[PDB]
Amino acid sequence: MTIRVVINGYGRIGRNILRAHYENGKKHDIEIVAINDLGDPKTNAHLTRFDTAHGKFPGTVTVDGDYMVVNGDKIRVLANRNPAELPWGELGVDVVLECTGFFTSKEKAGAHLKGGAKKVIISAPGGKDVDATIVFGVNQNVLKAEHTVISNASCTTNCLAPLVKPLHDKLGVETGLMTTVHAYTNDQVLTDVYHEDLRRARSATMSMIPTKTGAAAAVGLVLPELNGKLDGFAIRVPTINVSLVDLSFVAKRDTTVEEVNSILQAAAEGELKDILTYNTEPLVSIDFNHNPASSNFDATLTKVSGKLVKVSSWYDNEWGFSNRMLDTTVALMSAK
Amino acid sequence: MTIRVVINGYGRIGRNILRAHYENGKKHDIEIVAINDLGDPKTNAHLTRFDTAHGKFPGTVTVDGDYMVVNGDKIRVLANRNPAELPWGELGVDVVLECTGFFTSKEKAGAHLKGGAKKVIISAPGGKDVDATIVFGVNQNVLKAEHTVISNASCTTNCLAPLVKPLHDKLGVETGLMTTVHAYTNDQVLTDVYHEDLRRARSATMSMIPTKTGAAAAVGLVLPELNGKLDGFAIRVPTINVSLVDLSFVAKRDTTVEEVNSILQAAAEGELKDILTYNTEPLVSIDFNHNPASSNFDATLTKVSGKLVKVSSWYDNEWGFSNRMLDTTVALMSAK
Amino acid sequence: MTIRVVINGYGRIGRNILRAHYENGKKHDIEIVAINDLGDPKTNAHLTRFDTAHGKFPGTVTVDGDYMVVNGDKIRVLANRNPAELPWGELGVDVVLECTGFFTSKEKAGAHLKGGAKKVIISAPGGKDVDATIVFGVNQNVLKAEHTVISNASCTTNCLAPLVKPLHDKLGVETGLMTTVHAYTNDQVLTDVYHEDLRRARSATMSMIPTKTGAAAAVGLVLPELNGKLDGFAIRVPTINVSLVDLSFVAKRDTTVEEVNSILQAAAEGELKDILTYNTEPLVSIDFNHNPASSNFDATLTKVSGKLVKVSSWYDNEWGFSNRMLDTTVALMSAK
Amino acid sequence: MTIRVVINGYGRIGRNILRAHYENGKKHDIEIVAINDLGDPKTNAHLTRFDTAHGKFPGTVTVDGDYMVVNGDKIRVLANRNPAELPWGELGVDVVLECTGFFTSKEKAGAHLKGGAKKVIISAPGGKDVDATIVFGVNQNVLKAEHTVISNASCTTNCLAPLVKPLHDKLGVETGLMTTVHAYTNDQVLTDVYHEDLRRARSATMSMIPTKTGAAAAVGLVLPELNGKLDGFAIRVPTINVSLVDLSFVAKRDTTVEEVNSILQAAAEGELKDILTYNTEPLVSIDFNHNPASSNFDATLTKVSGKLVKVSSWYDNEWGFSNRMLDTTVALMSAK
Ligand SMILES: NC(=O)c1ccc[n+]([C@@H]2O[C@H](COP(=O)([O-])OP(=O)(O)OC[C@H]3O[C@@H](n4cnc5c(N)ncnc54)[C@H](O)[C@@H]3O)[C@@H](O)[C@H]2O)c1
Ligand SMILES: NC(=O)c1ccc[n+]([C@@H]2O[C@H](COP(=O)([O-])OP(=O)(O)OC[C@H]3O[C@@H](n4cnc5c(N)ncnc54)[C@H](O)[C@@H]3O)[C@@H](O)[C@H]2O)c1
Ligand SMILES: NC(=O)c1ccc[n+]([C@@H]2O[C@H](COP(=O)([O-])OP(=O)(O)OC[C@H]3O[C@@H](n4cnc5c(N)ncnc54)[C@H](O)[C@@H]3O)[C@@H](O)[C@H]2O)c1
Ligand SMILES: NC(=O)c1ccc[n+]([C@@H]2O[C@H](COP(=O)([O-])OP(=O)(O)OC[C@H]3O[C@@H](n4cnc5c(N)ncnc54)[C@H](O)[C@@H]3O)[C@@H](O)[C@H]2O)c1
Ligand SMILES: [Mg+2]
Ligand SMILES: [Mg+2]
Ligand SMILES: [Mg+2]
Repeated sequence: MTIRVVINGYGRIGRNILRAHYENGKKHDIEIVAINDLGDPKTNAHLTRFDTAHGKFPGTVTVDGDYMVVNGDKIRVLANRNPAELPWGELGVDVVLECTGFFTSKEKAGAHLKGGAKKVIISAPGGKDVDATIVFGVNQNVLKAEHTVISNASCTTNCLAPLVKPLHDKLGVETGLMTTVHAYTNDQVLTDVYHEDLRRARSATMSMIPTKTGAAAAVGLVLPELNGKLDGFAIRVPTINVSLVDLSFVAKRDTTVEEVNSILQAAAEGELKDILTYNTEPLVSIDFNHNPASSNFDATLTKVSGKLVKVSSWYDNEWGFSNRMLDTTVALMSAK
Repeated sequence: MTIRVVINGYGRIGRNILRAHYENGKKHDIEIVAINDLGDPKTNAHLTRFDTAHGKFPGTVTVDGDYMVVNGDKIRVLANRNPAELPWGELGVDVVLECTGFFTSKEKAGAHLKGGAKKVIISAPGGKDVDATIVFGVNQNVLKAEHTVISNASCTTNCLAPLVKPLHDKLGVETGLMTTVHAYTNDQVLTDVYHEDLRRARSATMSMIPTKTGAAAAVGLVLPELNGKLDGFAIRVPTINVSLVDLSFVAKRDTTVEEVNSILQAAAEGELKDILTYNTEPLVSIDFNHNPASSNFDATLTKVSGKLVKVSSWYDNEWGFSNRMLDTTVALMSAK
Repeated sequence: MTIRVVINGYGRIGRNILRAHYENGKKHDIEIVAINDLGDPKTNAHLTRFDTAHGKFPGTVTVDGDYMVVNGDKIRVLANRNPAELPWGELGVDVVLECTGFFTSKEKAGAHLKGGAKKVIISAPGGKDVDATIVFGVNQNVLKAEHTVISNASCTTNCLAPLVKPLHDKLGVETGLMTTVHAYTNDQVLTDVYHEDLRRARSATMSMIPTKTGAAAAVGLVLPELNGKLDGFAIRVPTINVSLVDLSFVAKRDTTVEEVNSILQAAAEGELKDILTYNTEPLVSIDFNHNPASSNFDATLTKVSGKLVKVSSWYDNEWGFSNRMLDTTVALMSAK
Repeated sequence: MTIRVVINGYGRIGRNILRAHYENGKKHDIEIVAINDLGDPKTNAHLTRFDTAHGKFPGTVTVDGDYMVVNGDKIRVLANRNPAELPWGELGVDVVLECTGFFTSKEKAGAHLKGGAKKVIISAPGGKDVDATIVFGVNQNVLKAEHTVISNASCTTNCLAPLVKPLHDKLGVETGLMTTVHAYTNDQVLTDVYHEDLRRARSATMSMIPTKTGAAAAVGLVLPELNGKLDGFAIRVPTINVSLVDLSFVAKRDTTVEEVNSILQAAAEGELKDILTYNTEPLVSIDFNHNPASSNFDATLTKVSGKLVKVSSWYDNEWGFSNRMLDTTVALMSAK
């Protein structure tokens, strides 16, 4: 039975989820029945057709009344800031993909359930009250049919976890510290102006901006063996998309650059295929734009000094995450 | 008699109004008694001390309870989104500088008057209901004591009007069309996302973005003789500050590059001194950052072909406009 | 009769000429037999495969000894700064596409002829000695079989000329002044450093930079009727690709916005089809990236005030020009 | 006896050396007697007066014939690409500050000595044949009167060495790996074009670009205790100036975040004062623009997990290094 999905927050993640669904041929047994944002149908259709970071949408998009028509599929357009008022029950919604950035707790995201939706996937780290936190390819097996509000973790955690898992299995990680150099996002500002975070109040276009992230510690939620073993922070830089994870960790035994790279190569070819990739070419961040993988390990950058290991992975923070959202949706509805 | 002033919206314009006041030694007989924004005093103080576009504030800023202290002057900090609830009558406010971007009509901005303020200057084009629209140096003479809500026009209009006035008097403008190449502002977005304007919905950092502006037609409000003679549009480009007006017009008689430049040079040395400047050096936009003039005519760019004339003027859209706000405040309170 | 072509200077224009040739299915009866630059085959192949502005090359590129193999075609790679030493005669070169920026006169470009090449097309405005200057779609009819060194004009002139030609025929242009807001190019600098042009010595990333261009006057070379009637300058802004022509002109008779737009729509559908395009959608510069047209007229921006008319056209300064180089190559070898 | 200095290569470093000398009141007993570049005196004077990254020069610059006059000091302007032809003997030059980026070995930089100069300081890592490599504040004691060609190391090594030295002394470093997120430099490119380094061949403005750096290994040259213990690489990001060192190392014993910060605070107040600074404010990269320190340690970013420690230091890669060049100049001439 096809899963009926709606996207609440038709932004970078929300739109790129819809785009990923259509660009991959609707591989997932999913039908997008509705989207909700602040704009009218003309605005949502226009932003779907033309994108700066990802170019023009391959398919056709037209407007017909209250509907945005994508490759012949009529998708109802809503503009209501309050989730509890959205007509999810009447549309028979199975899963709400919550991508506004404003309802990341189970209490807040549960407003969709009052509206009549069966389940909700938060497109960000959730509050402590969420039923599960999922990095697809790593721990989707923990999902249960009773789960109703889950988190798909962060783009950073979806890159770090598939990177660290094979290294912990074969070498073991005693402890690790991570820095992610990350593209700016729409929570930042063009020129200095009010923000809750004093550093994010500074022009994203002009500076390297340190900001806190829980992505490294959050790997403990998806891989419990690494709980308490990873910490880190982010440096936001003036790029529109694509980010880099830079993980330094102390391994349990001595290792080499060649062994470390071999471990990740085997993982990319086997268990973690299409989630983790292995790259040996002299590439830059833009070359991974529109790459759907969660973690693009760059073997060219690996450094080893005794037990200290530095591994680096590129990730399209919009495209990889958005494709994983569709994967997690199918897993949640299939979970027993 | 010192004018008691408050800033509603302590953003790019609001903060640089306060900065300009203190950097020039409080030359204007003005005391900034309070500011209002969304943040706490610590946030407003930090953004005052450090700015990307304009560097570090020369003076001292400290926090004391609900007050921000700038060079020993205690300034009350407020955070209330509703202007009618602000305690302007209790603070004895003479003039409210409205810089939020949300109350640009006389009806909406009049909420300050109910709160107890005597007068309001909107830092943007006002609605048709405003008492006056002022480009200081051009038409402040129209101000009256009965005026309570006025507009200081736009940054673009404050640049275009002093440029076009001297040319009209000596050569005459049959008609004119204008393009302003303009730095991005906080109304724009970092990566494509909802906006009321479909072009402003596109990444400011990556594209030249056409947007409508009323600055050219608005020159008719300040100079009725030019009403109906100027039109134009804007192109937003990826710069953090400083913009350029590019005016092409048909003069009433044939002229030359040398005559055009001489007319504006004379205006800069006399009637329009310090509002309009005359530049002959081979400079770029960043060289006009922190220039307080409304219109920096660049003589090196002048082109003339018979009756057609192209003149260009640089303007710091934040710094020049913010200084003009202080000028218009004194003029408004002196009006008889 | 397949034309044997070589690219001297495998830079932005040189590489995108080859990309354009393979992406359109080698529609032109052209075979690129060799390229010349400063690097080894590994470097030229890598830059062919991955590009920031235009993304991944759709085809396959490999290296085999001194050859770069593109979709099965073996292309000799040379690294010699002196054209007279290049092996054009042994390769049977019909046309050298001169894209280094260093041999822009007939005397300098003639070094290729000494090397054994029959003809040379300079990818930029030529010196006074060049045999012809060509904007394809406008004046390729002037080419003659005895011509040996020609110029393909500038990107700007290839945008302006197809725009102004239909307007002169239907309305007449008395005179006009133009401003082109233009992406930075590799002759500019990242942070202030020596340059012959003192304004181009300033950071391209941080400022709007006025620079002289002969593109407007050069329209007289391709449309002699307009000789002496057009002048202008450029403003380089921080975008990596895609530029805008903004032409203000006095028409010979009064007109309207609707009539101006109709004239250009008819031309785009007829005589100038695929060279000039007609756009009515609310787009920004990035949306014309990888558009092969020479001039993408934006009807949404048209302004008319009496006789003064402002028309604006977008152009991909790399992609449109590079596609026109292929057209002009065929036209040159077909000339009788 | 005042040290007579000349600058060979009046670029980012060369010009900022002169600006640092004059802005700090010519504290050093140094007189800049001449500069050498590719341009004429008017071009060099203009670039001295106006800078994008560092704003306008506080002093006065005029041109008089072949001389540039800075705050009343006559400085000879030369334009000769071969050091052996420069008239250093006739000018009585004590020290040549070699800042072109083209003569970084002792053999190449020795051409200045044949030109008649007594000594040469390379403004970059030197070849292995250089007499010494100096991080001022760390190992200037090794300088000798017989030294004639030395290296002032790299901006990165001058930031890393003062950061790591106090931590090694009090805690001990078993091993360490470094990442420096670094502003782009004029060696990189605006849009993809030939470069010896295939990643630096990619647009600096659009991507995060991994590049090799010897800064980590080079700390072994200035502190033999650390030879072989540090390795790393750099990531160039789209910022015009200011960089960040991110050092992860395994300490010999367990420690805490507070202890690490205390060691560096004591070092900043004592042995390494004015070389190393201690910051506790929530700042971003631009806030350290024009900071003369070699290493601006940011205590807010420190992370510690047992023996694994991650410390971060900001450095203005132009301004800090340029000021250190003046320090090293005096130390070299004072050496016995
Ligand atoms: N962009 C990334 O790199 C990235 C990666 C992983 C996760 N995320 C997470 O995804 C979420 C969305 O981030 P984004 O970058 O897509 O943000 P965005 O600002 O691009 O998009 C948010 C969208 O939601 C709309 N919106 C806001 N409030 C709304 C409301 N009350 N009701 C309906 N629509 C509303 C906005 O108009 C906008 O279209 C956040 O939780 C973010 O942390 C982002
Ligand atoms: N920036 C320019 O170049 C420029 C030039 C001329 C005029 N203006 C005009 O000035 C106004 C301000 O623009 P800006 O560039 O400073 O924008 P901004 O976003 O930098 O500043 C807006 C400020 O108002 C605050 N704010 C928002 N809603 C508020 C509310 N209800 N109550 C109190 N504070 C509130 C925000 O937190 C922010 O500090 C706009 O009307 C704009 O068009 C701007
Ligand atoms: N980029 C544009 O927008 C554009 C548009 C139209 C025309 N043009 C013209 O095309 C020409 C090249 O511009 P570009 O943007 O491609 O510049 P570029 O700097 O990207 O490319 C120049 C290439 O030539 C190589 N080169 C330099 N000297 C050489 C020599 N002696 N022998 C062989 N190769 C050499 C360089 O390594 C580089 O690959 C110029 O005349 C320019 O004005 C550029
Ligand atoms: N800019 C930095 O952040 C930085 C920091 C530390 C070290 N460095 C090093 O300093 C050196 C200079 O780098 P930069 O960033 O100032 O480079 P740059 O490209 O800004 O400046 C180089 C200057 O040298 C001139 N020049 C070139 N060839 C010349 C010649 N033959 N004779 C005279 N002048 C010549 C150029 O015109 C230009 O003015 C390099 O070795 C670089 O690695 C740079
Ligand atoms: Mg009240
Ligand atoms: Mg030969
Ligand atoms: Mg000599």
